[PDB]
Amino acid sequence: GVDPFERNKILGRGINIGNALEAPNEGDWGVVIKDEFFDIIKEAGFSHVRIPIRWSTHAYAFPPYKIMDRFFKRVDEVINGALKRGLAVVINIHHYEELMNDPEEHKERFLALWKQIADRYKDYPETLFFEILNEPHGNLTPEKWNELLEEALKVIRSIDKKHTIIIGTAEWGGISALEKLSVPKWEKNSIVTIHYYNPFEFTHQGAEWVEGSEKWLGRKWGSPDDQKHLIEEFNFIEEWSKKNKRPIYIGEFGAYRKADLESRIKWTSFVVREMEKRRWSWAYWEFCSGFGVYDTLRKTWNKDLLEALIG
Repeated sequence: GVDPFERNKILGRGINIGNALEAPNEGDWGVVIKDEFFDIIKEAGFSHVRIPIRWSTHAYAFPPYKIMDRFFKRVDEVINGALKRGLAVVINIHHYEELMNDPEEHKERFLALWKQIADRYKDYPETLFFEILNEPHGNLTPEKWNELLEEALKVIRSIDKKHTIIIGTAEWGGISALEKLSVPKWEKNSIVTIHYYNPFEFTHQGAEWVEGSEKWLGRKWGSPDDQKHLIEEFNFIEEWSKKNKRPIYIGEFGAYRKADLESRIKWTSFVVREMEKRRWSWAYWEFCSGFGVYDTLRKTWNKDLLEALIG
């Protein structure tokens, strides 16, 4: 009889170790998760780490869709590395693109991946959280996601009743389809996650993977209007949280390094203040890459950005 709001409180402040295991091969996008990263993160004050994992590229495409031994092993090493420092850990299925493009064709493989993950970690500590699917979008519409997520809940709950499950929104995981999200009433131990990157043109200016983002380079953030618009979107998330009685986790939020530094600090610091006012848990995107707050080579945090997060 777990209290999902207490689990959310336990999750608390976190950071994403991105551009690592969610790439095709860990290291491909710049980050290889070193076990030493966990000492660095816990010592700076964080409560948890979120670990994006592209399981779909490390499991057979044919039944029984088995996850490859070596990769499962690597994920184990990362999860335990985090747990050894007393960090809570969030794992998910990240970048399963074929599922987004043809959900019915991939549904059973997707559900088979969760049966295997749950099976593997059902006895791990209460501080391990299962995030169903990162940023549903495309043909996996909001309407479809409500049914798919319930099917995922069922496979997981038939194996594990101890761990809190984290459920995102469709249309890329932001607030645009929050209004359409429904979590089944029978499920009692889940947190709803939203990725907050608004204004998108500010946070993703110049991101090489976003078509036409170059046009937003130079954009700043910090006006009272900028702040009021953010407050109104958080008030929208919050009233939805109260009407649906589900805890809130802002699983990603961050501004790309190409954005001018002062704006990045102001935006990050304001978002943190406003999420804390609402008692939400959250995870900064991300630890040491294109949106990084820690330089792993020089072994140094951007102190002001870290201040924004933990201060």
